[PDB]
Amino acid sequence: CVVNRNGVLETTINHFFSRSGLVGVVNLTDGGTDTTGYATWDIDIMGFVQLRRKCEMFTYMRFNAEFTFVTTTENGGARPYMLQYMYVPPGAPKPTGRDAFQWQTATNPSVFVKLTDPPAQVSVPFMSPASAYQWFYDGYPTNTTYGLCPNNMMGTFAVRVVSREASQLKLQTRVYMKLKHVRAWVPRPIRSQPYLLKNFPNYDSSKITNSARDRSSIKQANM
Amino acid sequence: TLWYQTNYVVPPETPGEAYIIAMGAAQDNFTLKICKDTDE
Amino acid sequence: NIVLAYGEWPEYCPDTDATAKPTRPDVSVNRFYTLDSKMWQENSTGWYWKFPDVLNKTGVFGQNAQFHYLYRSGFCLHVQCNASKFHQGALLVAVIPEFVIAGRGSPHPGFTTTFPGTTGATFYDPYVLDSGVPLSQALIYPHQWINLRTNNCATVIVPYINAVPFDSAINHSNFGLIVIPVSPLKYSSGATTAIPITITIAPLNSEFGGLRQ
Amino acid sequence: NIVLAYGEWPEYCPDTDATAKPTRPDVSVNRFYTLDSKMWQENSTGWYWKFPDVLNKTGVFGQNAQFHYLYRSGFCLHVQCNASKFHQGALLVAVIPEFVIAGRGSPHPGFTTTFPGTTGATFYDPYVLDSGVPLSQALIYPHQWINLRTNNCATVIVPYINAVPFDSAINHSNFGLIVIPVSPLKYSSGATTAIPITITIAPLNSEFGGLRQ
Amino acid sequence: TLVGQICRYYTQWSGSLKVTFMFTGSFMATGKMLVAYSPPGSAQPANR
Repeated sequence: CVVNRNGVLETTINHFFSRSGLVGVVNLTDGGTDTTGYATWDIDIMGFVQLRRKCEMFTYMRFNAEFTFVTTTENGGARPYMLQYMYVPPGAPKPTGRDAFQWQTATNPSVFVKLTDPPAQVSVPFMSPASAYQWFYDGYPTNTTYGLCPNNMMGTFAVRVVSREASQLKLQTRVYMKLKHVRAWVPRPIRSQPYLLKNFPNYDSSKITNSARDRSSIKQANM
Repeated sequence: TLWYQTNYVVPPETPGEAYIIAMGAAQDNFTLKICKDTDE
Repeated sequence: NIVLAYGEWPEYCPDTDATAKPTRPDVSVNRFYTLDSKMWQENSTGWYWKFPDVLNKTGVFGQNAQFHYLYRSGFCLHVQCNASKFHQGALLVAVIPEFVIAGRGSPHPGFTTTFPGTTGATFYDPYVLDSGVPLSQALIYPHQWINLRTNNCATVIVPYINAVPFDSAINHSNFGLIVIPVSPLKYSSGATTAIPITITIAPLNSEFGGLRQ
Repeated sequence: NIVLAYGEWPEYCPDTDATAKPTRPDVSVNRFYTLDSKMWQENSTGWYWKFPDVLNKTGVFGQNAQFHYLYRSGFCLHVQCNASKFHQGALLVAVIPEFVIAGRGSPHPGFTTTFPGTTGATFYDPYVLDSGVPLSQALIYPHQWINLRTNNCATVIVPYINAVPFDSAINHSNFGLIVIPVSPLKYSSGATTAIPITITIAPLNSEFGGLRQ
Repeated sequence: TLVGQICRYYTQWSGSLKVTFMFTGSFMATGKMLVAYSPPGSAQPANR
């Protein structure tokens, strides 16, 4: 039915990673003494198996990232409370409490945006000591030490409500990551086996799932 | 020396033993000095 | 004839910092290193060799890559099997950069499983390349078929592929050389059961920086 | 391709005395004389043919060399064996000038042992060439190997080598053609046991002087 | 050999040599060999 050719602008390596999707959800639950009042989130893209399967088609990747924080309350009614979205660069210590001294360090760039405002958007550059992110490392950093590369660290965010005397909110931050200026160098086949762990390629060899669904005989094309 | 790198591969109905014969001579810069009778 | 990995003809490092300096060794290290011949049978299941792990503790390259903490080199790989006109089968000879052995059973692999040495280890599940990644799509890598009714040799020339222009030759292994029989070996009764597979490695443009002891 | 004995391309006699005179026969005598085919087996041990004894009493050359008391000629020798690709072995085809059969047992050899005729005799001890002289050094002579996995034919072109430019073709035999299997013949069960070895002789520049009867 | 019998005369000798191998198997057979020469200071190798 289709006679013409489609567009080649939509198959490129920058449009395949273009749109921003959900990458992580954290919860604060401020209020009282037994509750913490803060919530950190290590930046990683291998959290959800839909972005993990797309980025493990390649070995070396180089990109920027811009973030957007959609915070609501537990029900939805947002009264104006001032928040703080900090950023701990790799090599700096994470906060230990809602009133610790890591919140006032001037080298951690924080963002002060209320609940009633549009969501706080900010951009993070290429933060690796190498010249490309590696998602497959065949070596040791010197059992559980094989295949770990510390050149993929990007940072945390540590959401916190700015107040004095323990407001009783229960918030929920949703983080949306957009990949910009994407460059991918060497390709590799897409994974067929289901995932077992988050940082390792383990695949549960006791049941090898097949890459093609079965049919009756080899001589019938109807499947 | 003379080492086996890969084992001796034959098709069916072909004998499995063979032989190598070794040869040897001197090059152009080979010279000789003071004469002497041989020891048979 | 030859397969050229990503169309590069590997070269030396251009104008990098922290080197004025690294030694460029002569043909004392760039000779032909012939490893052992692996016997391919009916129930055989594949092999893999890690680079430059197969040339550590071996000759001049072993005495240089163990006493230097920078390393950059490209290789020339020559896999050849000697079969008659009465045997049949096919081999897939590919070069996988950053080839990570997974680990099986729902459990991380040992040291000799991922760094096998000169005697390269054998696959347990060649259908998923022991990494959950199918052999059906493993022709992305620079590959060459060894079909026993057409050819016997396969030559792949691999450059240096890494995000850092100098690493250590002991901790990090850049790529792996798989040889997997896709079609099994069959022969009539009376022929030679095992067919050898010999591999010759010649380093092209090796560099070493910073000497120890 | 061809082995040329001592690099000569044999010619006629230059300006000798007592010939003004000798007849130079045409291609009626310079045709291709094909002798019998000798069957080479597992326990075979070699053969030798004396020249020009093998072409006495045979054709036009027999009627000329028996009725002339001077003789000078050079030959072209073509030894060829017909084997399949399942047989194996090697032959040493050499040309020995003034090849003297010794005699064994601490006892002179007979007439048919040293002058065998067209059916050339077989060796008793090929390791010492039946003359106390080892086969290990018998590659001084103009030789060519017939290895059954490489070639089948061997061509040697021999000039006239003698201290006198004219002798009798009946009493004196100038050289001998040995064919000795250095490596024995082996074959799997079912193949042809005996492999023939055929020899073709073409005289080049024959001369005869002085006619009888 | 010929080079080794004319030097049971001639007390001293010095020069280069060569050693030629040839194989006498069937045309169908296939294999490999390694031909290694050690210098005169060292013994023969114990491994390939």
